[PDB]
Amino acid sequence: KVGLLVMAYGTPYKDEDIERYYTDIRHGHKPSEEMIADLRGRYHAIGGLSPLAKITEAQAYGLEKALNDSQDEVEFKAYIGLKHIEPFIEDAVEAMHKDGIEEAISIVLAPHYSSFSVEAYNKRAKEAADKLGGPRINAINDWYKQPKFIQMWADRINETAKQIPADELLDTVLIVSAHSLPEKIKQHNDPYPNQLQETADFIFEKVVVPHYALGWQSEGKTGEPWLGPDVQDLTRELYGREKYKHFIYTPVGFVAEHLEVLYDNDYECKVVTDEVGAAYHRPPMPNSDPEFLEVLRTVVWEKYSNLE
Ligand SMILES: CC1=C(CCC(=O)O)c2cc3nc(cc4[nH]c(cc5[nH]c(cc1n2)c(C)c5CCC(=O)O)c(CCC(=O)O)c4C)C(CCC(=O)O)=C3C
Ligand SMILES: [Ca+2]
Repeated sequence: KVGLLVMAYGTPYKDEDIERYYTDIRHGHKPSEEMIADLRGRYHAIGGLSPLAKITEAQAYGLEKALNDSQDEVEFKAYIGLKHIEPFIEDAVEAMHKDGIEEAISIVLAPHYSSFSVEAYNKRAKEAADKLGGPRINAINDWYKQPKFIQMWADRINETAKQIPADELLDTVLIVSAHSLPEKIKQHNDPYPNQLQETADFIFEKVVVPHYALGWQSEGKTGEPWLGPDVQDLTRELYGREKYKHFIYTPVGFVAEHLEVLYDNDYECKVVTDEVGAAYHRPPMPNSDPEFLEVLRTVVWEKYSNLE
């Protein structure tokens, strides 16, 4: 078999897990009671917990099945490795090794590369495999250039746009976003900001929406500048300059409904559109839609074919 190491951020399974999860995010430094209360309040606002654990499972095992149903050159076996709760990246590599997996392909459920995200997933996976003696991990770094990925988002955007009155489409803007990172990554030409711009450009040329902008969301609690503009601020700025009637938010750096979409878009961006008198749109996330499982199947199968 070939191991398929499918990686993602992780989410609390239970309300009681929030403290240890947030501590892991903060590199072992326990957050304060006020920080914990803020995060717990956001989870409460979206219904109590996030759907990300179930979606991530459906993505990983749906990918495994799409691959195995489409060819008989190899058998893939999926192992889920999460960044900040069990099963951790290291636990997934240990499981492959214990099962006798000799070779693996890895994919992060985030289509863009950065030094804070995919690089860190890959370093941890490689370091765990090195200590164990295997498996050899063949990492996919990014996959936003996949045409089926771009077309999936364009199709969702066009479906939403077709329900906007034709006389208001000229007053509609597409806001393309991803998770913000510290601005300092630009100092060393990290590819992440340019990958998001390329993604926005590729999508724009396949949709009927005539206006678009790139923003960022979910910047952390630090004392340094992060990539912007923030999507809330950008919404205000664009309404100020152009008086758009419809804002369509596609946080294409993410692949699932989770806290950073359900709260940071569907609550925080809608607060702004409500304040200025515009309509809020946020198309369905890829989740485990068959189209999205086909994107991932294409990516992994191309990777496997290029290794051989
Ligand atoms: C680049 C990136 C992605 C995208 C790529 C990938 O998918 O890996 C991502 C995804 C996610 N981030 C998530 C959650 C959180 N991220 C946080 C904090 C942070 N994220 C960061 C980066 C990223 N994060 C960074 C540099 C910090 C600051 C750390 C610090 O402060 O030193 C915090 C702490 C509180 C806060 O900052 O709001 C939380 C709760 C969830 C799960 C949501 C759920 O449970 O549904 C998901 C999918
Ligand atoms: Ca925030």
